[PDB]
Amino acid sequence: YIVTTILEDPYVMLKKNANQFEGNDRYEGYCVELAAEIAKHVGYSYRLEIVSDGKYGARDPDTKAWNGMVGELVYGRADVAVAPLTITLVREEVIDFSKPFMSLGISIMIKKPQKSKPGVFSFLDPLAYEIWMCIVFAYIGVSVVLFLVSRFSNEFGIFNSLWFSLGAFMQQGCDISPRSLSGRIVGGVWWFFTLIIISSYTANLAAFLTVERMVSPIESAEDLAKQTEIAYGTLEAGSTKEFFRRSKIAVFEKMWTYMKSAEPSVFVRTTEEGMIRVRKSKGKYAYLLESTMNEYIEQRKPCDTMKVGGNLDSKGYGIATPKGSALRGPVNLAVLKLSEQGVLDKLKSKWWYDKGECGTSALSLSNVAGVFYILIGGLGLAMLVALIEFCYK
Amino acid sequence: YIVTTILEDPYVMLKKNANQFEGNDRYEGYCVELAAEIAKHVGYSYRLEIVSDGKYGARDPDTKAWNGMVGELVYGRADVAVAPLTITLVREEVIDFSKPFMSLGISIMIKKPQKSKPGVFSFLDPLAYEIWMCIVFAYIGVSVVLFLVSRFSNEFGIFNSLWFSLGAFMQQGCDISPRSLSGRIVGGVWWFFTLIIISSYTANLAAFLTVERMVSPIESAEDLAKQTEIAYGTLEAGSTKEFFRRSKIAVFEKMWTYMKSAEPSVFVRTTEEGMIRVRKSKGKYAYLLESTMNEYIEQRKPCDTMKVGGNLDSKGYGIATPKGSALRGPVNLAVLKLSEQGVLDKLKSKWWYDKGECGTSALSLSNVAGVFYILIGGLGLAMLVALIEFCYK
Amino acid sequence: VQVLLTTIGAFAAFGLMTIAISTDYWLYTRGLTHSGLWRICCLEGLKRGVCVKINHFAEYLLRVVRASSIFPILSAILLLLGGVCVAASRVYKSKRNIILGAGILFVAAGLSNIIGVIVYISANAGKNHYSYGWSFYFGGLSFILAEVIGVLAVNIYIERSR
Amino acid sequence: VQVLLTTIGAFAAFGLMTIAISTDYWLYTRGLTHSGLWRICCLEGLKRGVCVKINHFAEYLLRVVRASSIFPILSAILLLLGGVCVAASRVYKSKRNIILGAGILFVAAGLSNIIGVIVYISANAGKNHYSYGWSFYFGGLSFILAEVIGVLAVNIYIERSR
Amino acid sequence: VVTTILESPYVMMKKNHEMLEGNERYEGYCVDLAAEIAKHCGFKYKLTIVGDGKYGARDADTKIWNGMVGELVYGKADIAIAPLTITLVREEVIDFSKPFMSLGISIMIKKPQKSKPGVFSFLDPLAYEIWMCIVFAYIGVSVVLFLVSREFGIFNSLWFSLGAFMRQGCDISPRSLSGRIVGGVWWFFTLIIISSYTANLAAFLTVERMVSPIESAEDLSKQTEIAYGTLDSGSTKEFFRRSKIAVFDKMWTYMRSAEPSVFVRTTAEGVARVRKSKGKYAYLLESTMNEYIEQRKPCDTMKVGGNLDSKGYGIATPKGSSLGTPVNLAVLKLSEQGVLDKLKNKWWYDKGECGGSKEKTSALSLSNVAGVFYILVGGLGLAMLVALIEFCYKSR
Amino acid sequence: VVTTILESPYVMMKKNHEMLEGNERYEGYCVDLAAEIAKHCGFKYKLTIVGDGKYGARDADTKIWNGMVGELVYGKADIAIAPLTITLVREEVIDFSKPFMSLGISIMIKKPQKSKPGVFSFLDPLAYEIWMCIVFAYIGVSVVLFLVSREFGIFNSLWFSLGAFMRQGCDISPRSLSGRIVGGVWWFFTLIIISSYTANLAAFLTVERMVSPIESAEDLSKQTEIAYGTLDSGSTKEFFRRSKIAVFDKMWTYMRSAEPSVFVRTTAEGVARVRKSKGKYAYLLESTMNEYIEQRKPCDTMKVGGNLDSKGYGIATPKGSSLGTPVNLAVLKLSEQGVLDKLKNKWWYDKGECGGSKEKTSALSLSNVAGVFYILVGGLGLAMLVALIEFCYKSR
Ligand SMILES: CCCCCCCC/C=C\CCCCCCCC(=O)OC[C@H](O)CO
Ligand SMILES: CCCCCCCC/C=C\CCCCCCCC(=O)OC[C@H](O)CO
Ligand SMILES: NS(=O)(=O)c1cccc2c1c([N+](=O)[O-])cc1[nH]c(=O)c(=O)[nH]c12
Ligand SMILES: NS(=O)(=O)c1cccc2c1c([N+](=O)[O-])cc1[nH]c(=O)c(=O)[nH]c12
Ligand SMILES: NS(=O)(=O)c1cccc2c1c([N+](=O)[O-])cc1[nH]c(=O)c(=O)[nH]c12
Ligand SMILES: NS(=O)(=O)c1cccc2c1c([N+](=O)[O-])cc1[nH]c(=O)c(=O)[nH]c12
Repeated sequence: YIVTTILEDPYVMLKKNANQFEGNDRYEGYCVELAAEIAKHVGYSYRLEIVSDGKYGARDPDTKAWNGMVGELVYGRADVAVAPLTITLVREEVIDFSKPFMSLGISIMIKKPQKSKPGVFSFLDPLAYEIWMCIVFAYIGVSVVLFLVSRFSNEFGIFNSLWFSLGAFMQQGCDISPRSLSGRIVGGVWWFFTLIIISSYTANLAAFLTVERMVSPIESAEDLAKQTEIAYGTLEAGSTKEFFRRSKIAVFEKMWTYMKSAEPSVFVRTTEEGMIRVRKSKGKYAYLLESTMNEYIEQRKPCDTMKVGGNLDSKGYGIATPKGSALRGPVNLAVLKLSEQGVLDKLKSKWWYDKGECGTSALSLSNVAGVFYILIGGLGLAMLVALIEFCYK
Repeated sequence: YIVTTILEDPYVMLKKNANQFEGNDRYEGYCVELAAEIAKHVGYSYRLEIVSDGKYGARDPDTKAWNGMVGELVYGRADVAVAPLTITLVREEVIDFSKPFMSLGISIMIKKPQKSKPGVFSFLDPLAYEIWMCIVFAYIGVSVVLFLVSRFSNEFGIFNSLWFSLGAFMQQGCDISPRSLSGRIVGGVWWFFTLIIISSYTANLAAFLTVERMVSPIESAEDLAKQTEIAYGTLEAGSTKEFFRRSKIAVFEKMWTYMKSAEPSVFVRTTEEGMIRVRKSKGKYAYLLESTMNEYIEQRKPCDTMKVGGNLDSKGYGIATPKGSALRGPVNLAVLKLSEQGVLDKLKSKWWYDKGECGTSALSLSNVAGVFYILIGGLGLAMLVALIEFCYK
Repeated sequence: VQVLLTTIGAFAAFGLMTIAISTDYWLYTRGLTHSGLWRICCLEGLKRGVCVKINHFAEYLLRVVRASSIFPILSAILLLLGGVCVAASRVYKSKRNIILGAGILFVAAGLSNIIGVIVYISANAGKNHYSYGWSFYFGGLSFILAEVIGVLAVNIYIERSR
Repeated sequence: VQVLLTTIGAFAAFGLMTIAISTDYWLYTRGLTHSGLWRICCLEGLKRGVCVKINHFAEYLLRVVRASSIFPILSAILLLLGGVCVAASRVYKSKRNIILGAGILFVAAGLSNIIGVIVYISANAGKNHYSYGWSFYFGGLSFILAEVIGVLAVNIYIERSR
Repeated sequence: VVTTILESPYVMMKKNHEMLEGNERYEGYCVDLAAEIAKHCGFKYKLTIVGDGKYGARDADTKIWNGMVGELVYGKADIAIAPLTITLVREEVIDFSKPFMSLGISIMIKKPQKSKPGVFSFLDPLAYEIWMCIVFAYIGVSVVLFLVSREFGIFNSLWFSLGAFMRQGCDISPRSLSGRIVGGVWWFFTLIIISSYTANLAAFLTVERMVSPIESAEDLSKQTEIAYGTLDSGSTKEFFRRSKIAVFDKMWTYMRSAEPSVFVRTTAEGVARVRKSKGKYAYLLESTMNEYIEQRKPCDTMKVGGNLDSKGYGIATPKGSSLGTPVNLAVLKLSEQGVLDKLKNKWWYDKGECGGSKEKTSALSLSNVAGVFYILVGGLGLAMLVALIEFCYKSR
Repeated sequence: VVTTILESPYVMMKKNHEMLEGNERYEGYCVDLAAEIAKHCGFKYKLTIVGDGKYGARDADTKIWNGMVGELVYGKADIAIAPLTITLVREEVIDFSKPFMSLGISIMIKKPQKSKPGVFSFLDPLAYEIWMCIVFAYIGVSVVLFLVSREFGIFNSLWFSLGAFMRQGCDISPRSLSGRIVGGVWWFFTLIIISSYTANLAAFLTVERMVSPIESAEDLSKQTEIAYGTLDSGSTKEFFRRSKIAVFDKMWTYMRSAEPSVFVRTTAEGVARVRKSKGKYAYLLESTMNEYIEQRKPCDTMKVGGNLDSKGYGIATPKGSSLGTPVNLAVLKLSEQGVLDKLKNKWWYDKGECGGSKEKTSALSLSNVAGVFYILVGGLGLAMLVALIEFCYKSR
């Protein structure tokens, strides 16, 4: 017998060093292992052959000339076919389909949220840089004026008046209080300044954390239906866009209503180039495709994608041989023999995951980590000041 | 000429002391004044007469026996009719309708939110009563233990140790610090207690005000469509429920889908008794009706209702006289003469509003008002303590 | 004179604690259920007087501390030994270490009682609200007195020593 | 000795303030626009050197305080009179009320300068972000020096009086 | 022959009009409305545009009608399905159908957007009533402390209650039992006022509410701040002139004696004047067009309040009307089914520029805190002045 | 003759079944599914219930089939439209159609609800890593202060940095320039830690997140805390026994050697065991029924993770199948149109008990603050003990 199959990703691909390979040892993949299992159970030797056209199977509207995998089966160049091919009412008439082995669905593919490592100084975010600058200038000007009016022809020396101004802002009481009227009035305004700046910082940081925790990612297709910022488009032509046109559903009719009228062309010609458009946007564009292809794209190649949400559409792959075949009997039951015992499930685990190249909500240490560097650096200078004034005396 | 009209609310109602009244002086209302204006412009004397059936106008499906206002017009007992009567395809064939004078629509009627006067002590809401009780007990037990271990065979007397414990909780520094080890260890735990209780109170009050300001009332019909807690129902039978059945709209098809299957009977037989069901629920049930009737119900009778949102359906009242009438000419143009100059608009302002019996988001003074009563009461006792110890010495 | 006033307050605080654990009027829950500490008594319904014991059964450890009123009973034992210690100071006078011992027990009685209140409110809590009965405030009033008896005992110990 | 160090710092602070209001390098906004205080100079595009004056026009009152650099110029007038007052103390010695006057003007220069900074940032603010040029930090550095010159002037006045 | 008129939302010429000749040249609401009428009427429709570019008004000099109204009476046009207002003088010359949609005169303003926080913008959390009550109370507690005492004088007592409210620990402590009842009670006040401030300020920066300055037509009758007018000469301009009720009579007093005159030539000029002024001019026109302008790009205006008058559009037919009877009944049936509401929802709302609201908390700028900085440096300069004259007078 | 079987969501007997005799007696998904099949098939349908109340399995002793499967092979039933799983042994005896819906074995658990905060529940805002870092740092600052100085000893220096973190003003102040660099830097640490605590605690009480303890099937393979099993004997029980992959082989090890045996007689008993246990037992069954039970009253369970195996239901027809060909093609067309998805959305989701989320902030109870009260009274009792032995040893 002869096997008619198509080359696409992990199902069928030519083996490494294909120049030094002859026969069935020239190919490797998922469908390769499936062809080996069924040929033993039914009992016939096979010969693997790639399709001539390179298409799945479609008939021209004028002349009924079937081009692809099903076209080679109609007149009968090969015995049976093992390829990822969906079942349709149009396909069921001309070619006889067997029981489904793997179930597929339409799912969502977005750019994987990168591990947002917090800034080592991400605790000075509430107040802008030009405010932090003017607090330092004010602190100097307040102490100098206090120093002047305190001692005039007094405990508030140039060293002591500088120590009083820090203790007031840090909210750590005081050692000595201004005694005169001129010293009291400048002390009262510095107390009024401190109380507002501190209370404004706490209230803004409270608002910053409250907003950040009450955000939800694009989970279900309902979340896509009520969003305009994050765009979503399908292939230019296929079974995906054709389903969307005659979609008599809840809010998927409104989904296609938005898809038709867009500023740029949301519909992408190439599927692989369509995956690049999601990478380029970086959390601005989403791409809808089959679940089986979506899961494999996350594993192989650099990791910047993931599957999200449940399956939307219901479609299944199958094994096809033209109607009036005596090969339907033993093959259809063999497919059920593989599934129930668990041959397909072990094999699907191997080529996707085993042959793959990928894989508490309290305040973290990293958010506060910055203020510990300020604590150590201060004690570093403290030791040096003790080192200098010991050598002097 | 003879006028055929129906009695319903401010359109037509019998005058006060109707026993001592003869002719057109026996009735008073809106349509009474409309009948007076048109009779002068066209030029004929009239005689007002109430309908026999007491219905608006409906034909039986078996025998075409029209019962109500339109039934009296078909065979011709009266010349013309001035009553609040909607226009339909069924009504347009048998009776000739004039140009509309007043436009109506279906609107929403809910229980009026009562002026929520804040509690005079609505600032002790964040913490429950049994917590405020145990802070007082702890305050006593802390001072007594501090008093004991401080002086033992010392500035911390029974009066001074009681003053230290208050100053720590109020966060107002300290006069004298514990000198011994036994006095320090009990002082450290009371400092750790204070810092958590205060910070928990501020954070809970922050959450209480944040939630209270981000709440939206039931404004549009879209808000009704996505709510289950607040129920909404119409009349048992009429033009309102009949419109809902063959409603090919956005989310009003889903609105009737919920209306059909309810736990209790959402559809009320009586309209006036239906208004009582909204009062009894108190912000749990809504009643849909005509906008004209809804606005009048807010004005007359005790005020516990209001109109909210825009009009949904499009319907207009008219003035009807049977087809093949020569009275259509001067009346139809007179209706347009009243509307354009502004006779209807002045008259509608009188009977609804003129003859009616109804009618910054910072922290308020009332929310803090309670803590001022604590301030004055304390100074009241302060004067009495000075009064007692002056008479003693 | 003031030492004789201490004995009266010691027996008073001892009484109010004993009445508290005796009477079954600590809480109300909905018809009307006048429950105390050891026995839940029902009123206004089918059985009007027919009462029965409580069926109680980190979370496991607090349950047994409520089931056995270990703290409030200890408070009374500390308190009645306190009043006994004051009577032991009356006869065989001039020891200079008698009322001191009593003073610690009265302070310890309140510090034992204050736990018993916190444990009871923690156990009760898991819409009609619960209300605290008269016999609960008897336990609250006894804490205040025992604390006042405690500080009085310290003043006498200071006077004799100086 | 230390009084001679005061004169050098007075002229230094006087210089840095004069360079600041002279050079047009206070802000950058987007190609590249090296704007100062009085003249907005453009670079990298069509006109490379062709500059023109600023077209500026409660909210009305702050606009005229920015349009006329009233505070930073006043700071310099206070500062240069300060250094002059120290030179007036050198000749005709033993007055005991000379450097005191200068010390107040240096403190007033900084307290005038600190307003001029706040007004400038308030006027600028109403997506590419603005960056502060080198000639802005010249105004920032001049405030620190004048404050240090001010406190030095007080120490000399205390020394002669005592 | 079907006579129509070129409008913004009703009759629009489609892109590539030279490529598609016939009824494919135009697309809109009024095109589909004609097809619904001819579904129950045996008539052949041809999309013919009126050459004059006018609705219809009899001139004062000639006393002859023009446009779609002129073509009807003189006998050229067969049927007229266009946005045409049904008035008194039109009914005398041509017969009209029943209204298919209702409209009125409404108010439009520029979107409220976000305000710039000037100076003393940090006193927003609390009411102006509370701030003054804290000032009076602080004097009361200070004065009572002195009288209770009789060291604490008038000056020393005021300082204690200032340092108490700022929540800094000094060395001043009332030693009297009476004074410690005053101190502890004044402390509990301080603890609640500070905690209440911080909580209310956090709520402002979590969710921001942009509320409209005007609500109703009676609102801008009292406010009298923002300019309001209509077209130089039109339907809404003639309505304002002849008014019976006092509220619009007071409005026409403003509209007539305006400095300068608030009137524009075109309706397109009126929309442009509102957006450019930025909360300074408010335009008054039909509620139909106003709702379409709000949905169209780039979205910077919205409808406010209810309608003032109640008018409607209909289908016009020449005098006699031999074919005007059946099409009048057909529209009334399609009004009941909900086809008019379905078609209006397609062109107004469905085909629009602006429809998800995502809010992000931004860092605080210096401009909104600027208020407290002026108070600090202002207080510093005052302290130098008092210290100098205290020494100057003591010297003499 | 159309043979079906009595299920929960598929074939339901309508209320007042005595009043309505015929096809009005029943209502559900499987009733409307038969009407969709007979829309393209020339056959007369009569709602006939199988008397056995069994799906179909050949007995070990008799070697004869029963129920709907038994009626098909022996020649009594014509067509079978019912939830029937398509297995190997069924295909040998009767022909099956193409799958109309897909299903698998999934995990269900009781709703997560809200937890009771016990003791030390106030340390939730900050991580356990930060708390211990503050303890170590406070010793470091206290020790450095002593070494910098050389009054300040070891005991006196430790007290200063404790009183500094609690933010109370004492009479202890470092007089050395070196010590004032230590003091001021330790102060800035205190200010940020206190302000960061208050902010994070406010976020917890604004919006509450109830997160599931288990996510996947590999999650409850490692957790090994909550009990999980299936029916005593069924389809899912037979799947667990014969497994190739290690993850379910380790699960069957738990399922077999369970103490006690976690197996129930009926599927209705399994649901009751999950709700009563309250996060102690997890039940495994078909994803179809699981989704229906979640939508039904009073809503206390939900679906978690993906499906383990992939099975499907079909339409069964006797051996030979002379009328089984066209109805197989008809279902495939109705699958494409989206009638199966429309009908499943009507009975599962549309007709349900629980569908608006309105949150209201409640007052804090004593139980959640209880932690700090035990620390207070515990510390008080310890202070009395140290003071007594300090006097007792000094006496001798
Ligand atoms: C009252 C006296 C206390 C005043 C103490 C002032 C605190 C020190 C400020 C910045 C450190 C310099 C940080 C430089 C390191 C670069 C990374 C960084 O932190 O950037 C800053 C930016 O604002 C965020 O990203
Ligand atoms: C540290 C020492 C300071 C402790 C000071 C404790 C504050 C006083 C508490 C309640 C006043 C009594 C109020 C009684 C008036 C009835 C209305 C009311 O306020 O109700 C309370 C309820 O918790 C809300 O509604
Ligand atoms: N490569 S793809 O992006 O995923 C993909 C895109 C578009 C159509 C596909 C298809 C795949 N497939 O999974 O290889 C299989 C398949 N089978 C059919 O029978 C059919 O009609 N269309 C397709
Ligand atoms: N009283 S009501 O609650 O508002 C009311 C309820 C139900 C039907 C009404 C109706 C009123 N109406 O305004 O008096 C007028 C009216 N006119 C018609 O022609 C018709 O068919 N039905 C009605
Ligand atoms: N464009 S407009 O600003 O809204 C407008 C302004 C002024 C008059 C209008 C008018 C419109 N309209 O809606 O196109 C229709 C219309 N129809 C009539 O019959 C008539 O007399 N006057 C008008
Ligand atoms: N009720 S159940 O819990 O889900 C359930 C449990 C166990 C076996 C089932 C079954 C259902 N089912 O969905 O009604 C259908 C079905 N059909 C078959 O053909 C078969 O062999 N076994 C079953």
